[PDB]
Amino acid sequence: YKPSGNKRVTFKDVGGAEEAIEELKEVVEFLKDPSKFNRIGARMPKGILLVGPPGTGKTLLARAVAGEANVPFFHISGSDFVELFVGVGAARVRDLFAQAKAHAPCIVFIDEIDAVGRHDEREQTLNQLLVEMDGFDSKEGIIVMAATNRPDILDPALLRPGRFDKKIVVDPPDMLGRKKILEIHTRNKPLAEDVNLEIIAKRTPGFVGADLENLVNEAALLAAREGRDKITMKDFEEAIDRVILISPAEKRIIAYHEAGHAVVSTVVPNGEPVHRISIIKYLVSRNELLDKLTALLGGRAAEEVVFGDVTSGAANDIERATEIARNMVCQLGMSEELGPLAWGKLRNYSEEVASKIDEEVKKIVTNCYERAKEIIRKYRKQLDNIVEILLEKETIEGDELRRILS
Amino acid sequence: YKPSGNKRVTFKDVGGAEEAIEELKEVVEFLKDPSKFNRIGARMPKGILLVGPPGTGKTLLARAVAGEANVPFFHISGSDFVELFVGVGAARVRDLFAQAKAHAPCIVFIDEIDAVGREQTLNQLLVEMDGFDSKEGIIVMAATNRPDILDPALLRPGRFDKKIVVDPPDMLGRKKILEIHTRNKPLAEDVNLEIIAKRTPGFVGADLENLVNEAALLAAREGRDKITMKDFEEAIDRVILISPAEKRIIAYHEAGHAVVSTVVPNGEPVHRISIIPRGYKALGYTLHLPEEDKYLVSRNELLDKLTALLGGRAAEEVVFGDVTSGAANDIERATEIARNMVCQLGMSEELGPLAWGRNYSEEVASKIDEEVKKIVTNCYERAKEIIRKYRKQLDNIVEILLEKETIEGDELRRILSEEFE
Amino acid sequence: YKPSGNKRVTFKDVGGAEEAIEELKEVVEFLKDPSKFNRIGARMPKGILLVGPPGTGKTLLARAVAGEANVPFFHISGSDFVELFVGVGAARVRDLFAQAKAHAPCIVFIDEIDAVGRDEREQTLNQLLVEMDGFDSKEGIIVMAATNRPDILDPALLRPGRFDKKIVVDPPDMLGRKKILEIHTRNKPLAEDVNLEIIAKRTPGFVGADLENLVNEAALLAAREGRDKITMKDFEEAIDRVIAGPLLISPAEKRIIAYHEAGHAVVSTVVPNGEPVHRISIIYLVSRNELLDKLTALLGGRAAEEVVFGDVTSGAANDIERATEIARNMVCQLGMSEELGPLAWGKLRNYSEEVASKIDEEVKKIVTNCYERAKEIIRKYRKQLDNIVEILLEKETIEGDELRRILSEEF
Amino acid sequence: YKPSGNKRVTFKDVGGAEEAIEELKEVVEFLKDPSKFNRIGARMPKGILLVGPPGTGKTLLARAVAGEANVPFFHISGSDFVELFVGVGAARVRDLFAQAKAHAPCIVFIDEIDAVGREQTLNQLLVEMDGFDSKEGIIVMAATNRPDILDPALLRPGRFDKKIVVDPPDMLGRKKILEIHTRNKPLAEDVNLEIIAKRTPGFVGADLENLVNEAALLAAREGRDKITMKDFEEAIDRVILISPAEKRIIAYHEAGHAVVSTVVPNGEPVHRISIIPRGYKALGYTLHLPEEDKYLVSRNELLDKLTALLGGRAAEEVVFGDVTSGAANDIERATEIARNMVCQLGMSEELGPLAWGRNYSEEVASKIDEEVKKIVTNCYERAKEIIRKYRKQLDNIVEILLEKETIEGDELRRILSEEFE
Ligand SMILES: Nc1ncnc2c1ncn2[C@@H]1O[C@H](COP(=O)(O)OP(=O)(O)O)[C@@H](O)[C@H]1O
Ligand SMILES: Nc1ncnc2c1ncn2[C@@H]1O[C@H](COP(=O)(O)OP(=O)(O)O)[C@@H](O)[C@H]1O
Ligand SMILES: Nc1ncnc2c1ncn2[C@@H]1O[C@H](COP(=O)(O)OP(=O)(O)O)[C@@H](O)[C@H]1O
Ligand SMILES: Nc1ncnc2c1ncn2[C@@H]1O[C@H](COP(=O)(O)OP(=O)(O)O)[C@@H](O)[C@H]1O
Ligand SMILES: [Mg+2]
Ligand SMILES: [Mg+2]
Ligand SMILES: [Mg+2]
Ligand SMILES: [Mg+2]
Ligand SMILES: [Zn+2]
Ligand SMILES: [Zn+2]
Ligand SMILES: [Zn+2]
Ligand SMILES: [Zn+2]
Repeated sequence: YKPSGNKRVTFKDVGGAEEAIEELKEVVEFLKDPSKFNRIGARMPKGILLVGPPGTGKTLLARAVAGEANVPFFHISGSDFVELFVGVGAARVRDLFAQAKAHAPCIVFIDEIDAVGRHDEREQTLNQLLVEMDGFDSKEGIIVMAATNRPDILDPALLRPGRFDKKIVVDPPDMLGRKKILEIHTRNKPLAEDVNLEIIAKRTPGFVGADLENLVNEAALLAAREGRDKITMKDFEEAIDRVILISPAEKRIIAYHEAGHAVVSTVVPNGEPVHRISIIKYLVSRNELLDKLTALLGGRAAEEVVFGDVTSGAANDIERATEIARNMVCQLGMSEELGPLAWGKLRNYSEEVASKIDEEVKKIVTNCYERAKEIIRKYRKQLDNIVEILLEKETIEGDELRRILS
Repeated sequence: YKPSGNKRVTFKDVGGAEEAIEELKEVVEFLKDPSKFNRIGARMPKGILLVGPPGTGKTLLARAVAGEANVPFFHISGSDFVELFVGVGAARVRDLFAQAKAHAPCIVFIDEIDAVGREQTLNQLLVEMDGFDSKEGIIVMAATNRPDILDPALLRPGRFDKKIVVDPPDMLGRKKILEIHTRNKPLAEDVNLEIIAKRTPGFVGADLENLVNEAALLAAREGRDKITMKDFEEAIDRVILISPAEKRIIAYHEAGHAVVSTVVPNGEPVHRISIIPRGYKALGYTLHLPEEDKYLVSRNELLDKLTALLGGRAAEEVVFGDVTSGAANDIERATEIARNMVCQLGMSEELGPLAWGRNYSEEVASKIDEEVKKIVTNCYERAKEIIRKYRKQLDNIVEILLEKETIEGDELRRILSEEFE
Repeated sequence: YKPSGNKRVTFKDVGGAEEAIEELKEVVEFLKDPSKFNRIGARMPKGILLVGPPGTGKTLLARAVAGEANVPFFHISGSDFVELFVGVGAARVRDLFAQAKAHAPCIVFIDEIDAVGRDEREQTLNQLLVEMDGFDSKEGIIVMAATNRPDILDPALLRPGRFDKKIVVDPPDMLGRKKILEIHTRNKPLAEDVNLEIIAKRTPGFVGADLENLVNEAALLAAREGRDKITMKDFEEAIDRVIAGPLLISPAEKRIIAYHEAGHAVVSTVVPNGEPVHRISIIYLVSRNELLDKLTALLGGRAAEEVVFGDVTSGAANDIERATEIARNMVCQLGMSEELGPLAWGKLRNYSEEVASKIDEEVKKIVTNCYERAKEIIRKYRKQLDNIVEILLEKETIEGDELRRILSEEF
Repeated sequence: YKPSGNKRVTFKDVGGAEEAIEELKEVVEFLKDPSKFNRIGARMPKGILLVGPPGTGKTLLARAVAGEANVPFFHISGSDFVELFVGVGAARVRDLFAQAKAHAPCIVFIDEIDAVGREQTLNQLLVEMDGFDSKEGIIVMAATNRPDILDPALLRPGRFDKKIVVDPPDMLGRKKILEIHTRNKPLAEDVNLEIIAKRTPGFVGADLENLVNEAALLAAREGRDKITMKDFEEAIDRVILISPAEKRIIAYHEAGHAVVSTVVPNGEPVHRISIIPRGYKALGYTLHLPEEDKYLVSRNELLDKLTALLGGRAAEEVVFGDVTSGAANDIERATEIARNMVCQLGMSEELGPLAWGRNYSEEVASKIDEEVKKIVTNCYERAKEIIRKYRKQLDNIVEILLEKETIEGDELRRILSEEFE
């Protein structure tokens, strides 16, 4: 167990993970100079858990932190510890941490943690991990980062405060994100001037960083195979087939549905501000609830208006919307005719009341539906622009959207 | 869990399924050394779904694959998870796969997969499926005679994306199965398995294995050392078809599904139709399969799908003037879809974009029924307009069907095209 | 199972929880020296149940009691027991208590008890029951358990001889938030502009966990900019952060809650058979008239809402439930209805839809009448209503000879 | 089952129940040597039913009897049989009595006897009761605060044919109970149990034992060796009555039951009335007791019994103009009897001699409700005619009741006679 002798990486080498980079920048500030936190009692987490599917750059990330703070990086694999003789596992964990302390500040990284953080010698090995986590002085500038695509496997003792109580979700990249990852893995290659990375991004939905690096490589091998000294656009185009889904008709629909939720939310006075759209309170008032119900129905409202047809897409929204309305009527005393009474809780009321409840509930949801439809029809052109962008980029930010709603 | 200690089997021991053996020979080549495929990027399926009626050797083939690759075989049963306490189901799925990997390469078999694939237990299954590395030499196989009941999420790519249909065996296939289960039995000279295969129409492997045992018993009863032909003749009658007027109806029912599906604009492409009593290759079954390609479905798609479902019955009524029990399952499926349109998808006129479900009044209960009946009826009457309008094509397709029994690929498409060009 | 290896704490580390601390003082003295009680046969409970929302310091109090008594503390989580294989749970409980006895006096603390005490879970719990019944209080063992989900507990756990004593741990009001900040600040360098009062006042809804995190987020903001002191701006900004990471009460909402609570207060006072009202805070044989009064008061918060703001909020949902429980009980049990007569309707309903319909009407009529009567009262005493709210928004909690007199000067 | 290993108790340890001790001193004389009674044919009861509210020392007395006769004591709990699987209940009753006889003479105690005496489990109990030989020195004792709920078959002669009522203790009785639970405790000189008894109205034994413990705890908390008077004062407030306008109402309610019962021709003789908060000696409770004398009951008897049940409420309304929750249990009992008349006894006009019970239509459900309401209402209005007609007597009975609190025997009868002669 020694400082990794692999190539230095920084955040300049990670594409499509800005949210995560931002969370890790404070960890980097800390490794470069722990005293700035220590002297005012700013406590950092001892363990950070990176969650995400394979090849999304969980490891890259860990390595970038180390490289950016210019600090050693210990890379361990959790699948190493399975299958060990009796005791050997604990002893390795002990030695790992002993080393980490000799070399602090530093990052200790445990890949595929689920493999050890899960019924025999694993107990021993894991218990030791737990003891060492509890054991080390954060102030020393030690941070253990851990990665998994399988977080529901993990022994909850690992996620307890003082341990791995910071999770950072690392998702598959959107279209811009994939464009950046191509930039990165292309830095050092000879590209022809016809290579359009945006188009390649557009044509690689679902690809993760690991897939894109592969694609670039297949591009390069293709040109090389043919005795050429620049990689061209036809090479990347051909490559994509090599490293290899959802209709474009279906993409359209999803986009309008999502744009729908967003437009209504924005327009409705009490809506929830929209932080992001993607195609991959304590007290609450009557008006608040109606504005939310209405937003909830916008997806469907936008399908009906734009396509005339409706899809199964809004099943969950309808359930949600209905639930709210039933609650307004039976628990929150917010109905016209039924009064400030609690109807139900099962069913402790008559068929006459059962029927009134259904009318009121129907009345509320129908009224909200229509309202959503008016908003969509009223803002059709901007809905269309939003969709126009959303289809291209896959995700769009609120500030942008509110803008387009000029 | 602990791998099967049941006697190893090879394809040597499976008769009447040469088509299926074919497709699985690759899997065996993979299990024996996954490195040859790995090295050049040959990506195998993570899941294979065995479809066919009971006693057709689904379980057998699975084990034949495992024996043929001399790899361990985990047999799990689908009905062993239903009925379990809170969580037990998931943790058993967990354990399953934990074992699978420790013994890779290996085959995990999940019989009666419909039992689990109709919350927690499945969700877990799904996550394991996508969680394991194909390249480690793990292939999960599953069987079902109820493919129509499975959650469409199981058939998504990266899961049970390939499926093999295992049919009841015809006369020649029955003879082979008889020969296999008679290998280590003492036959009289007079015994002619040929005639026995001919005289056992409809029998599957399981039933034939059973007939054979019943023959042995007749011999033993009398204290004899050779099983005679009389013993086989007599046995058939202990275990105990279709008429050339009933053949017709089946023909018209299946043609029906075909014609409506072709004509209706959102219909499911038709790749094969068949009148083999219970082959799961028929279109009648296919129509009952869950959508594996799309996530979204539109109201018109459903109306078209509904109308195809009722095409078999539409045909029977138009052509025969009455109706048979044949369409029970189509009716049940049609009705589920209607209810779902109305109570979950908000696809009804009068009921609005509301989720109903019971949570609601008699007065609503009644509108729902009215609305569901309306949809199915209109769809039924559409199917009949179509049948009548395309009666000649219907007649022509039956004529062939009666003769050929099963129409499959490039040939099926010539005929639908000639007929609807 | 071993005693915890975390830092020993005391009541010097708990803030805003004086009532809970006072009930727990007995326990501390016991654990310091059980003989003192055993000497005169003062029987202590075997189990104390701490009830309250997440992050209010249920775990902290328990630790605080152990720390104050300088006795070992076993920290167990109920969430560990569910999901376990056949038997392993029972055997764990058995080990857990074996150790308890070998380290006694001591505290065994079971967080999230509702996870075990809501096949196999049955056995696991059964085993708990056995051990509880099975240990000698005299030997200085106390089992404490936490939950914010008490209604979900099996009543077997609450039997005498088991978890037969409960302490409720409330969320902190202004002054309590103030103290929690001072505590989590003891050892940190604050700028001279930092006013924890103001920050207290801006963090209604915040529990101890929330505030401690607040302070750490303030520290991280200073540290990130390389500053050697935490400033007011850091706390102010931190609030907005803790929020968007994982409920503050808005000022608009504070307003509504105030009127709601002031409403109950006003109606209760005015109504002849009202329940004396000892405190307001933002955070046998009864007669019909008594019941209509009680009903009227229960609806006062909602009435104050409707009258003052026009709108109504989800905030009266439980009051509505309770009011309805009362009206049904008047109609279906006490024979206090106009038209339904002196009959017991129900006991589970054993009556026609025709009656069920009359009942709903009669229950609706009672509640509606009391609600309107609540509004007549609010409107009639809008002035005093407004004065009570004004004060309440200043202090958040009004109590004692101070609430005593406010109600007098006003009525 | 195995006899109690709990500390032996004597009457020395039971305070405030001298009346009950009296009646049980005979039982003790019997247990110590059943031969003295046997020899001259003195037949003792086979069952004694202890009635009173919880924490009044019912269980205690049972054990006091057993300790005082130095005989074994089997404590069974009624709620231990409900919830048991098919048969388990009976076989446990069997075992119980099998043990009883092997250890005779002895006392079998069955707490919460209502729990079992509201099929198989009771039926078995009944047969054992009558199955065992009194003369073998076996007396079964049972307790309940719910005598009204018991099957009248338990109170039949040869069973629990004698019952003792245990009341909450008045001030003097509370003082004694305090003195007992303080015997082996270290009291400060200033401690005056007198004042404590006076300041604890309504407290039962259980509650007083508890107050005492709470005092000890206050001492221990502060590390003190004597429990002080402040400690008792403070304790009361930790554990925590009737008004002279509420006293009135209770008075009028109980008078009510009395007046209607006397006037109504089939009424249950009235032996005592009482306003002690919850003495089970009140007529209000008595009326709720099951008929132990007769097997048959006639429709008019029930109507009269129903009318007496509503007399308490009739009184409240007539005299006060409104009504209180006081009559909830009377209403519930009245209604059960009405339903029973209509759905089981065939005692309704419109419904005929039919058993309804649910097994029947909404349309019947409705007539039943109409009919039940009719009966109870008519009976209620009869009770009011009576109250109003006998208002003066009602007033007179209250006057006494307010003063004396409990009227018992020869005296009660003088006054009812003077008043209704
Ligand atoms: N976001 C990314 N930006 C740039 N390269 C990436 C990214 N994600 C993955 N890659 C490339 O693919 C390789 C595999 O990524 P890895 O860190 O092993 O992913 P994970 O740890 O999630 O399995 C990385 O070394 C990197 O070169
Ligand atoms: N194709 C076949 N050839 C020979 N024997 C067969 C065949 N199919 C089934 N059998 C016999 O009958 C049994 C079929 O049962 P099973 O394996 O459960 O098939 P399924 O999964 O289709 O129900 C086998 O165990 C085998 O003994
Ligand atoms: N009343 C309080 N005073 C000081 N700190 C508190 C308080 N309540 C919570 N905390 C802080 O937040 C943490 C709360 O966690 P915990 O005690 O687990 O709450 P609970 O058990 O109610 O969920 C404590 O460790 C403490 O640091
Ligand atoms: N009359 C009494 N005198 C002294 N102590 C009593 C008396 N009644 C009850 N107690 C105390 O309180 C407890 C009463 O509980 P229990 O025996 O169950 O009575 P019950 O059967 O009426 O509930 C007794 O165990 C005893 O310690
Ligand atoms: Mg990886
Ligand atoms: Mg089968
Ligand atoms: Mg908690
Ligand atoms: Mg009792
Ligand atoms: Zn949606
Ligand atoms: Zn069909
Ligand atoms: Zn309220
Ligand atoms: Zn009464």
